[PDB]
Parts: sequence; C-alpha cells; structure tokens
Amino acid sequence: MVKQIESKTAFQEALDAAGDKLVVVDFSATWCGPAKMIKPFFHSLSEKYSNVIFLEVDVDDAQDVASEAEVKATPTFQFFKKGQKVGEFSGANKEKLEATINELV
Amino acid sequence: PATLKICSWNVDG
Repeated sequence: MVKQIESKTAFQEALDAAGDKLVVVDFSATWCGPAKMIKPFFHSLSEKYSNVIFLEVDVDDAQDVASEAEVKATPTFQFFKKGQKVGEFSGANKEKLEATINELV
Repeated sequence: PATLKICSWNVDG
C-alpha cells in the first residue's frame, strides 16, 4: 500500500514495517507542480507491485527525512531494503522506477 | 541552468 512519511521518525518505522520487502522513497516536492505531477506513476504502481512498499516524502513537510539524505534536487527516488539503501537516482523519469524496481525485485 | 524535469532547492520554499 502507499504510506506518507511526515517525519524521519516515521521513516525508520516504515523501513522496519517493510521488512525484507523492497521499499521505494519519493522525495518529490508537493509544492513543485512538475514533481507532484509525476506522482501518478509512483502512486499508481503501488498496486502494480503490491509486493513492494512505496513511500512518499515531502522535502518541505518532511524536510527532516530529506535533510538526512542531503537531497540536492527533486524529484529524487531512493531505494531501501531491510532498512539498507541500495539505489538512488534523480530526474523526472517515471519509467525508470519500473526498471530499478525490477532490478531490486 | 534551470531544468523543468528537476525542481531547484534554491527556491525559498
């Protein structure tokens, strides 16, 4: 399902809830139209890979989570597994999410 | 220097 992380504290809890399941994190800015506009593929895929947990993160309302990763640009997607970061990339490319998920699935 | 595909943090928000 989809989980919105409004704080780094919840980010740690969500990583633990995913367990060994893949975990994608979107740092898109909700205030940025181009970034939020690309969320349908990220959010829509949640049911495409229900065996994968998708997290949505606001660099503005969830800046504590983004500051931890030192995000230098949005939208940025980060992959976590067992609470371990194994991949990250930037650029408004929704299809790229499909390949990276396939890569870490 | 500004790419529509990317949002810059230089933004006050």
